[PDB]
Amino acid sequence: AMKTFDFTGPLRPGKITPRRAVPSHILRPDYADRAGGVSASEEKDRGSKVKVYNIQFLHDDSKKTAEIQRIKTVCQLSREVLDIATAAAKPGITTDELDRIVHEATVERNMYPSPLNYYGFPKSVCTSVNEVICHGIPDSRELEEGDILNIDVSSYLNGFHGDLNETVFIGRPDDDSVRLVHAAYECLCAGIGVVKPEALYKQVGDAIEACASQYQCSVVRTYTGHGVGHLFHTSPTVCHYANNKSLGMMRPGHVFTIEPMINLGTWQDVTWPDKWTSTTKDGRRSAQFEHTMVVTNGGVEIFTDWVDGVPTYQKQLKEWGIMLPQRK
Amino acid sequence: AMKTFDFTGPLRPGKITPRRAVPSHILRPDYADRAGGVSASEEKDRGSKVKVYNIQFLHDDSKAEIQRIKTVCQLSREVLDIATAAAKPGITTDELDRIVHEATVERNMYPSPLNYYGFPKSVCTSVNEVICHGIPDSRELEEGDILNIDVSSYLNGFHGDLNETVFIGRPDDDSVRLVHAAYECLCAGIGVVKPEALYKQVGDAIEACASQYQCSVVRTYTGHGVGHLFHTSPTVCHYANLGMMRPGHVFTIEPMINLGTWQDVTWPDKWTSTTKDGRRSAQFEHTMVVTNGGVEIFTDWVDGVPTYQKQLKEWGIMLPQRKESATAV
Ligand SMILES: [Zn+2]
Ligand SMILES: [Zn+2]
Ligand SMILES: [Zn+2]
Ligand SMILES: [Zn+2]
Repeated sequence: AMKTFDFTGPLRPGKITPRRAVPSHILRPDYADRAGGVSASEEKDRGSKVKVYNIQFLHDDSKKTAEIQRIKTVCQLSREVLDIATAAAKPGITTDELDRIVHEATVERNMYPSPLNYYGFPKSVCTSVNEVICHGIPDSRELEEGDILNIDVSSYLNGFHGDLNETVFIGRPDDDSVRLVHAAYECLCAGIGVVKPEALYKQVGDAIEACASQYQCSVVRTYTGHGVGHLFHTSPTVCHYANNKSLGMMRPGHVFTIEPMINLGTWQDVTWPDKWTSTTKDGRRSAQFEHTMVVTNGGVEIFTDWVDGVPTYQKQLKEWGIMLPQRK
Repeated sequence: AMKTFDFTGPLRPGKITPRRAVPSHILRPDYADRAGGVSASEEKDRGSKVKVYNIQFLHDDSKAEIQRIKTVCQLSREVLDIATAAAKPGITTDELDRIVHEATVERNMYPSPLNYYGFPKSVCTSVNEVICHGIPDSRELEEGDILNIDVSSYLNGFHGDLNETVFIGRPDDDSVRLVHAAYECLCAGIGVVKPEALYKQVGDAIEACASQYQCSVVRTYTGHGVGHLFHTSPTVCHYANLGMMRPGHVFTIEPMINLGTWQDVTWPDKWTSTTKDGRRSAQFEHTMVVTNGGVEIFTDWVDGVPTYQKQLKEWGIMLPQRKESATAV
């Protein structure tokens, strides 16, 4: 049957061009070369218990071959890639041009861009504009003054993935977009604040939703954080909303992302005919930030921090002298 | 991010076998070998006016575009018949995919669904609460199930498109009224097709007929133009309330009818659509042309008896009658 779809906001898809080639010498994850992009290892793993990584050498960065250190390495390299991409994002630049830059910076580092052909995703990075919640496909649309853009980078290197994302302003933002982007970052911080040994995974969402409500925003329910490591998506499932069904306790050596998607209107999402792009059902803007982290002996260590710990959108607001919105 | 999904009924995806190859000599549509299965012809066409085909040679089985369409439609009926014959309890939908693929290649045609926008199989096998676009999998068909097989074939530059729902083992009362309502809805829709009729009147008839069996109509998925392209204009909505029919318009009417709510959700595989409430869904489809005088379907059964009816008569099961806007006291 033929599918019909009505758009819920002003955004429309641009043209999508072919996916970029990865140099021969770069090692591929198992879904890279398969038509349809199914990951056999993920299909095999799904449902199984959360992995406990060995963190014996978490704090000896000379131990480069340790699983947890390979995760740290690919995460730090992915931060280099994401900072290149955000620096290039400006009014008049297409998201496909950002895909060129992320793809080339990733392969320059001898890494494979994880999104590329992942279950058939057709580009090397997700670029999500305005009402797009997540999984926007890089296309020929020029970014416009006043837009917000999330770039979600993930890379695969020596058998391990790293994953991170952030939202930045494209030109000077309006008040609602400032409130939304800051709310999304505060929500990431609220979630991470829960992380420590013996915390319950379900508490992450209680904390995020509490924070979101203080900025009059809602929390996306369909999409979640995830374990990441040898696999791109694995357990645990990390729900971002309150009173959720998440089972399980955090333990030292658990590796996962927290990546809340926060909306100015209702929490509900819809999917574009491309089968990937998710937007808000009411067409209002959505923003997201993401870190990969490990539960440590005493707390939590993020591997995907900004170089000075200051998020790029805050640097933009400080440059413009625009104030951070206050909680209610 | 990671996507979560709550299954709405009892069905679950099975394992999905590797992708089948098509013999070297068979002609392929543009999307066949392309990563992601995009079709450039469909992309270039989107928005353009409905194509009027030349019907001068419509009944000249010796003389052509309309006849190429008729041919692939008739051969596609054969394939669907071979496929419905094989559909028994214990048989897997992947086994059926094998049979359709082989039967289609056997006739030197390309199976249209294969790699269509990345669809992994050569045929859609939709079971029970699945509205459409079911992917053939490891699951064995079970006693009491209903199965829709949706066949589309590509041959000499044209697609033909048809589907029907059959029973797997002996059907309960509810599946009986559903499958029959779905078929009756197709007839109701076909019964509006003639020159100068409005495309919108199709859903008027379908929904009216659907009500009479205590059934709702799927709003998200529609009939479509078919021919050079797999999906093209017109868009043919199946529910109540743009364009007018004209001789030489070739399209499908393919009402998807549900026992519960009209609403649909989509599985993580990105294709399989089930009802939101998990209740059962059923569908029938013909390809047709608007003739000089009315309509003509190219995908009819060999004798015009729907396979599900033959199954019912052979099992001796009564056809549920319709039911009853106005009252007087
Ligand atoms: Zn169709
Ligand atoms: Zn990510
Ligand atoms: Zn992630
Ligand atoms: Zn069909």
